[PDB]
Amino acid sequence: ELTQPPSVSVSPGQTASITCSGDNIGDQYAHWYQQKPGQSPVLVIYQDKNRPSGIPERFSGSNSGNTATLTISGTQAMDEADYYCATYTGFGSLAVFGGGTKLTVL
Amino acid sequence: DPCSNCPAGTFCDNNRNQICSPCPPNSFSSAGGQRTCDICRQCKGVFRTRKECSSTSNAECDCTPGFHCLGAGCSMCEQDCKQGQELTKKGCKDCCFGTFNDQKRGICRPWTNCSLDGKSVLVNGTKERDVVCGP
Amino acid sequence: EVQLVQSGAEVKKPGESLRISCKGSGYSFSTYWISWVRQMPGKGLEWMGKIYPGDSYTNYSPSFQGQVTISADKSISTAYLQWSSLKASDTAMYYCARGYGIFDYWGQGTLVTVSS
Repeated sequence: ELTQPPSVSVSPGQTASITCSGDNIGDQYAHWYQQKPGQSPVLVIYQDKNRPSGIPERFSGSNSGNTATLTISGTQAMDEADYYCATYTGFGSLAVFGGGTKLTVL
Repeated sequence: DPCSNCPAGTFCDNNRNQICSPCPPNSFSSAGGQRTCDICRQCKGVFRTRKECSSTSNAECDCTPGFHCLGAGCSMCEQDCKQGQELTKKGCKDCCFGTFNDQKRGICRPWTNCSLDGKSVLVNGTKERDVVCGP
Repeated sequence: EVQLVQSGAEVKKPGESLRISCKGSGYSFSTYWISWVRQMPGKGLEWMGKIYPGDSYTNYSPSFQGQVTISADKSISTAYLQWSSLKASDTAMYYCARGYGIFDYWGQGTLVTVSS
């Protein structure tokens, strides 16, 4: 189980912090997907902190202990979306999505 | 709209009264009418330059040897492992007994159980190769 | 370019069986895993399972084990997800994606509406 806050809201320019908590998730790779209304998910962070080329550099990620964190500095209206953390566990070969966080921007 | 007069390789800044200006070095515009020249992608670290960027096209990367591409335009690089191994956060780790991987990427997967389809084992499996089943 | 193209929207009754598809193109289909992901309306993504199409090895998450079947026809670079008897609660968007933890390509989604 990966637990995320159902909602995070910020004003434009404020930092958005989205957490995904799970027991010893710091031992795994956490990946972050963004999903806008009517679209398929898009990977914005992979391997806890790596950003795919083409993703705005204001997206960053960290992972340690029991918490992985997606951080958006200077959040813009175009960043309003649903965000999902995901990990893969070799014990059982399972992929697990967090419950999702709806980011709203004023 | 005046900005349509600026072809690829130039930009129409909505500041400075919308004049076409050429893209500075290490930037590009792949289409006409753009309001800014995008920064040319740089292939560093795990990334390696496949094509340099021009005034009208972004640079392109692949992955340095020992890594493999993922995502459109090789937007991500993931470390290779050897056959019989899989990648973990701690590095390349040998496949578990009863599983195998025949590629330099991806995860291990279990050996085929021949008995479940009334078959016998012709060749035992290894960490690099699946079990071979016969009639 | 690499593409995952899924079959069109489906409208079914409870108790009907259904199989939806996902065709990969532009890459070696037999050597990348295909995962299936459910998204009920207004809810989050749920990993259902995955298939390695080269030898059709499949595994499922515990909550979908025995509820659906994932299969593949590698000669036409197609993966499948099938139900033996749909429920109204199966109404959802279903995505196929390439990978097992890193999903670097996604299909456009298939809407399945199950109504009595």
